[PDB]
Amino acid sequence: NYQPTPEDRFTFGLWTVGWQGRDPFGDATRRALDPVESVRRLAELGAHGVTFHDDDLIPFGSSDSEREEHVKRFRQALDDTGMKVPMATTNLFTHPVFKDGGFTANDRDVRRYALRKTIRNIDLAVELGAETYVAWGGREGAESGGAKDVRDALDRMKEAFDLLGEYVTSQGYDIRFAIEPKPNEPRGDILLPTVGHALAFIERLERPELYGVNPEVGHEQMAGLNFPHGIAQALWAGKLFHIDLNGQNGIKYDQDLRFGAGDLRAAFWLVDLLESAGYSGPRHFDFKPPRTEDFDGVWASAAGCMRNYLILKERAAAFRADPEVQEALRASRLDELARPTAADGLQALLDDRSAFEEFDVDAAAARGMAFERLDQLAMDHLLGAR
Amino acid sequence: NYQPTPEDRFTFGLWTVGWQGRDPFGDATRRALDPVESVRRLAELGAHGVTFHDDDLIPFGSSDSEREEHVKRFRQALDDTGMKVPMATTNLFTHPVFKDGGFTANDRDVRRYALRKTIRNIDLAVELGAETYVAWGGREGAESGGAKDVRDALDRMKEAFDLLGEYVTSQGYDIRFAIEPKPNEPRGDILLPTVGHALAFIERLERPELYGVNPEVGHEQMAGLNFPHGIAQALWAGKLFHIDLNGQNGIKYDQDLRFGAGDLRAAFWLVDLLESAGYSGPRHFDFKPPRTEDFDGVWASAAGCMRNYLILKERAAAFRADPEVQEALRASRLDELARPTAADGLQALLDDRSAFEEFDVDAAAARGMAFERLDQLAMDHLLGAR
Amino acid sequence: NYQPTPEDRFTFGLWTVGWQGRDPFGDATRRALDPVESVRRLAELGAHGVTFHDDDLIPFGSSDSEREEHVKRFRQALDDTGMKVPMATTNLFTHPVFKDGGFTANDRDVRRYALRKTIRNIDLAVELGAETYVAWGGREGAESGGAKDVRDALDRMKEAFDLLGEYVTSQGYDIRFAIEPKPNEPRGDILLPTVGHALAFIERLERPELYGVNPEVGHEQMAGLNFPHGIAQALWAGKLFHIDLNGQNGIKYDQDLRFGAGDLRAAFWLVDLLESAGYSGPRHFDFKPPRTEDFDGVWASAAGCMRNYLILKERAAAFRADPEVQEALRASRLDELARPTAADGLQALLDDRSAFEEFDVDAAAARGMAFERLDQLAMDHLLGAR
Amino acid sequence: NYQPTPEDRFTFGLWTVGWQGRDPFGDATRRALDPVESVRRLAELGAHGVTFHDDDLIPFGSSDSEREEHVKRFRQALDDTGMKVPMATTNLFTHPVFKDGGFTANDRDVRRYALRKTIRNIDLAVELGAETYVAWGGREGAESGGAKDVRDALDRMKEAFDLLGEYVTSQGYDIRFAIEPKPNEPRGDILLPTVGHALAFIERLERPELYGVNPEVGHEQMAGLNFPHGIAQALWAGKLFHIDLNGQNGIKYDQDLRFGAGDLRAAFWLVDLLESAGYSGPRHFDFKPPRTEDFDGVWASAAGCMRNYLILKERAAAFRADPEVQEALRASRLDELARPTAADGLQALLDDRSAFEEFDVDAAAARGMAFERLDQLAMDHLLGAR
Ligand SMILES: OC[C@H]1O[C@@H](O)[C@H](O)[C@@H](O)[C@@H]1O
Ligand SMILES: OC[C@H]1O[C@@H](O)[C@H](O)[C@@H](O)[C@@H]1O
Ligand SMILES: OC[C@H]1O[C@@H](O)[C@H](O)[C@@H](O)[C@@H]1O
Ligand SMILES: OC[C@H]1O[C@@H](O)[C@H](O)[C@@H](O)[C@@H]1O
Ligand SMILES: [Mg+2]
Ligand SMILES: [Mg+2]
Ligand SMILES: [Mg+2]
Ligand SMILES: [Mg+2]
Ligand SMILES: [Mn+2]
Ligand SMILES: [Mn+2]
Ligand SMILES: [Mn+2]
Ligand SMILES: [Mn+2]
Repeated sequence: NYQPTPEDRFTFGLWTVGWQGRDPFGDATRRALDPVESVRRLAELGAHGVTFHDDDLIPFGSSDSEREEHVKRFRQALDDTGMKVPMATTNLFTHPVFKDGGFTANDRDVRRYALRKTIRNIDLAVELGAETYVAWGGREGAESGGAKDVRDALDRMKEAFDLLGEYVTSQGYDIRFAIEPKPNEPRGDILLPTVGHALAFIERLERPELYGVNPEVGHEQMAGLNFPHGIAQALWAGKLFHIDLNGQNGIKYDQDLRFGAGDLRAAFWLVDLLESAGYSGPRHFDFKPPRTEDFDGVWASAAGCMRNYLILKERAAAFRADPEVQEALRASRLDELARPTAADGLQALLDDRSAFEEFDVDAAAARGMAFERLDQLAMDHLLGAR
Repeated sequence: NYQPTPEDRFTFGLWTVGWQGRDPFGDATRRALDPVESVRRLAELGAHGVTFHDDDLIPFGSSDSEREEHVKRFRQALDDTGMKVPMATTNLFTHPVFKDGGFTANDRDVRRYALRKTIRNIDLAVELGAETYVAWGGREGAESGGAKDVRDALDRMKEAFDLLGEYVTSQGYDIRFAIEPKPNEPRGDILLPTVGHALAFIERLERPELYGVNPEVGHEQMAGLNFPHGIAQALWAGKLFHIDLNGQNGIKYDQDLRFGAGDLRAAFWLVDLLESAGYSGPRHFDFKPPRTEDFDGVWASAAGCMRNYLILKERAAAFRADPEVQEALRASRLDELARPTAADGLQALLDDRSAFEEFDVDAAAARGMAFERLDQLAMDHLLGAR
Repeated sequence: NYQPTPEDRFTFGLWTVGWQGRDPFGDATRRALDPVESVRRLAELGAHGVTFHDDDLIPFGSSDSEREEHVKRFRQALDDTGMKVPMATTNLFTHPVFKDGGFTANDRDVRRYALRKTIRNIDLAVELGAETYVAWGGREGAESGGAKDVRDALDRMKEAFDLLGEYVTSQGYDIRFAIEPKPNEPRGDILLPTVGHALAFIERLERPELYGVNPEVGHEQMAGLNFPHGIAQALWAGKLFHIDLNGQNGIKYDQDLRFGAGDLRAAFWLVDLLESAGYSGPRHFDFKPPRTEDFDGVWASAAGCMRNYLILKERAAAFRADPEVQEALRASRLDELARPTAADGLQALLDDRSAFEEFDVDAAAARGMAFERLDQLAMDHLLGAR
Repeated sequence: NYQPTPEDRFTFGLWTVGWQGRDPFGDATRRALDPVESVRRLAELGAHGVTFHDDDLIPFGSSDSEREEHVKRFRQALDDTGMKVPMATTNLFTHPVFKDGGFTANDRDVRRYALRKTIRNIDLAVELGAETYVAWGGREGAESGGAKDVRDALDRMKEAFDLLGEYVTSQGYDIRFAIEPKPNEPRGDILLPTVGHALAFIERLERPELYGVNPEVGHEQMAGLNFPHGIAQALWAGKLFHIDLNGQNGIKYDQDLRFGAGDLRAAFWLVDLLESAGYSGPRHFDFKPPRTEDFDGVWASAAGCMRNYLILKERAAAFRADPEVQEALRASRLDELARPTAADGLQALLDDRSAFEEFDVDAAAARGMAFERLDQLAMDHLLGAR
């Protein structure tokens, strides 16, 4: 039952199953994973491919020699499995040099360094087949109000992403960028804290068509926002280039639970949206097997990410396919929602007396929305109780 | 001390000092205010002007006759005081007809009604001198996931705001629009939940130059976001057409405390930003005197809004003017933040070996940001302890 | 399927299905319900009984005459249905007189009034069969720090509940009290904000055995707390006298969605706990049919409360009954958790060298908890995917 | 100005100024501190003393030999400075062995190990002068609902703290225990998540008089609770044995900013309470100099903790001492709050017709609380604007 296959486009970061378990209050509980072993174990679980930070694949400060061997091993692992690399990203957060950010560090030389580090990995990403290069500004932010002039920092961020856009256009690369928003942690407040903020920022960039969002379930939920809604806005904008899936129990530290845990109902409405909107990008899991687990639990947890998506996909598909649900949708006027409000135009609307002077407001007010019955149908389907 | 004057551009909604105290669990504790009395009492407190929902000024369902007398009284009150009306807005939330929204109700006739109601008040707003017409989609949203197709709802919202833009362009009006974001309440999740989401949405509108944001201190804080940061992003985008000021104690129901209460430090960093960025629009207070107060407390609470802004303005101005602070700002490299990261261009950056190959990363990493000393200087100033 | 029967002990407040839909930003969308009609419609849905605030049953300021007719009608409705009244409570929040609280108002005469109002309804509750009298201090609190001396207010609250305890002991009543915690709303912060705070407070009361908690799913979740955990602590303390069930989507205004909505997984772990711990009190639904609904949706929403509990009860029972789950429970050492840590006593523990000097820490550290596999089994069961 | 002296009873954990800056997404930015250097630098800043986890002072797995030298060096540093050690605690969270908790690990041998580790450090704490031994159950909890039977875990926690109580009674030690609550992180939900929960739990212990709370500003605020209120409840209960001070910006990861940052107004109301209630225990700072800082910033940040307390203490003292404030307090009936509600007893209250039958409810309802004017006086004082 619910066995993932490569056509489900499930991908995992190297840093996910590879997470060693060091948290703010704790030492590592698992040994470091050879990226080659992760490629194989993930392929045996049915995954479509893998993603990486530069520093996951090539340890920081590697010689050109050692860099080459690390890439070669990895490429060989991709060969014998067919594993794809749809996305890659830069580690602009771990090293002490980035303690005040990468692209928006107050120190200018750190900003130039960040760009060179990113540009080097773009090349590697493009060679491996990456279609999206993700930017997560984990360190772009502040704990205190005087430490960052946010308008100047937005200048520096626009200038960085404008340079990366100019670079990929000069190389004729096909790769596109996706900003991964996060509201906070490890900075007190992170710039571009939500999907909305990243989407707005992209529109001031020089080549906005090159940039989209990589939203993460848990990150929007850390601001208490509705992740299915934010995704619909990203899709509405045409900017859902990529997506990070995982679990989060409300507003607290970034948990990165396996997808399906955390807000289960939101997970259902999310899968329902991706599937019914025809999202065709990677279903990427940016999660962490809890440090309570050993390696067996790491792989069970990763298997759980895909299984929960597949179960949810089946419940949503049956929900939409149900005639009582289709009848409930009309009863709640979801079909009227898709109708243009005034396709007769402004002037016709201004003269329409049934739109104001003769609008029976109390009759329209007394029409129940029948939202609760529709939602119990969704609940019944989610729980298999139909 | 700290006495507000009209040049401080402090404005209040009729619905603020006029709030009667009915909350979800409680009946009203104060009698309804005559809008004329509010105009006068606010002018006697030093306010610049007032704002209104249509339904604050003209009770719902008024005859053309009674509408005229309500407007005439109001206009006379503005005459004898000089009170301005910089902003007006539509009540698309109180009446039962809007229980599923205005511009994005599933019922199409309610959507057309909402537009006619808005368009009627636009005319009145323009006649009274309003420069901004605010849209707050309080009812645009859902409590459950199946009740609203968010992409279709975004279609309906874009079509509504496109029609309002077409209307004001046809009348040659000067007024501009400002979306007032709110993440939730009274809907479980409200569309365009934050400043970011509203800014992004505006860029898909047909005449984006006509639309900006009216951010509210408390609303961004209900998503746990940094209001001074979101404001800097709005200013960076050129979209801070208007601003709502008040207090909020973290993530919970919309409190609308008087400005200064709630997150005091955020209030300081906010005033510091508006003043140093040269914001020149209204300092509008969308707050509610707590229902524990009588009319004396209503007016003391409103006076508190302006007083706290003025005290904070003086502390921030002294903070910036302090030489130790200017020295602390350089010590934290805030001046380096304003410098272009790579004004020598992409190619020069690619060949700069001091940007990567010869970048001493450990030396840059060991340079402390001196952020804590700068913040204690800000704290010392805020508390008058210098 | 999943049809509730009186033996399921489902109860509803009069104020739940009877909620008219007035919220902070909105007028009522439904007409007021005759309490008699609610008793009948709820009995036809399979409910065990009803609960009430005094002011739900007898309108405020009723003559002794009119009070009598309202009680008589109600008692007749209970007769022809067999509906029980397991719990009643006082409205110490709606009337303007309680704007600063009931038992902890700063005004002493309001405090004495609150007690008389409560004591009058205790009598009525006891006559109707109530076993629990619930106290919700909705108005006990403050928006600002100087407005309430919290230690003095705790004195006044202890003195109130001590008087109610002295009253029920003098009348020889069997009824017991249950404090219903809420962290905020409509006050900025409410005293005894969580289950923990109420449990602690009870231990300083004069007859602690008379007092327990009435925890509400949504209220603990408004503080971001784990409701199943808090319930286990209440059960552990022997104080789960009663329970309020409903849905809440994280930290925001009190939503009071129907049980099952909001945090579905928490709902599952809750039902799993009540059932496996043998809770035998009322399954009380303190929810609100969203104001988008008409009367048909009110009753569908109420039916949804019971249906979701019953579905969840079946999933949890099957989860516990599953041999793979019982094997997973042992694999995660849940059975070792029930074992006394040192039943050999302090001295034996002090001399046990396998407890410290010869404890192989790295071997114990390398034993995975197998928590993820256990949780996917729970997920599989919840979703019917076994 | 505002220079701390030992009589201010300011203490710091070794792990605070000693925090190296490793966070979930980042490597350390500062070198490890010699505990001896920290004792001296803190004494030069005016601190009263220091606190430690066992593993801060003696590195894990130290020989009896090396343990002795580490303790000897430390004791010598305390000698030449006069620095006190008022509190010590056990590290039951860092080592991988504690990944599922200490006292409530599912593995029984880990639970016995935890107790032996705690008991060993109790001895050392008592020898150094510690009056409070703090328990922080950082790892007591779960990420998923099936992983922890919370009632069994409460059994194991009561049995652990009962054994520690039996141990200190057998040795005739004077030291008392203080539970340090935290709602979450690093576990998804931590047992005894708030002050309320810990206070309640203490009352089921065998010798409750030996146990109090060590509340942390930021931890209650991570549940969105009012820290000054929770402290008043702890004081009301007689259980404020100790207190952790720091800053937190709302509901998010545990920030541990320096005291004064985060919720400044709450900091003011906190100092106002500790001082006016006559708290005489340590003012302990459990904070972390942000990893952006070098060693100069570490010490400036620590100096900021004490300075902000001292500034706030002066503002609160002047607030209380102000005659307009004392007049405002009476105007808001804070003096009536301290009066017994019904010292005439139950029967007199039952017969008092001015308490119900002849209570003019509308007159009492129309008396404003004058809370806003009182709060602006507090604000004016806090900002030095009087
Ligand atoms: O940089 C991209 C990735 O970095 C990871 O370390 C973080 O956990 C993710 O939030 C992000 O997707
Ligand atoms: O519609 C504009 C205004 O409506 C008011 O009722 C709400 O309180 C505000 O959020 C908003 O500024
Ligand atoms: O007073 C008891 C009840 O009052 C109701 O109005 C509130 O909604 C509930 O929180 C509470 O259970
Ligand atoms: O164990 C006591 C201390 O441990 C520290 O590591 C944590 O940061 C604190 O929350 C706690 O006060
Ligand atoms: Mg991510
Ligand atoms: Mg507003
Ligand atoms: Mg309730
Ligand atoms: Mg602590
Ligand atoms: Mn994450
Ligand atoms: Mn608001
Ligand atoms: Mn509720
Ligand atoms: Mn902390």
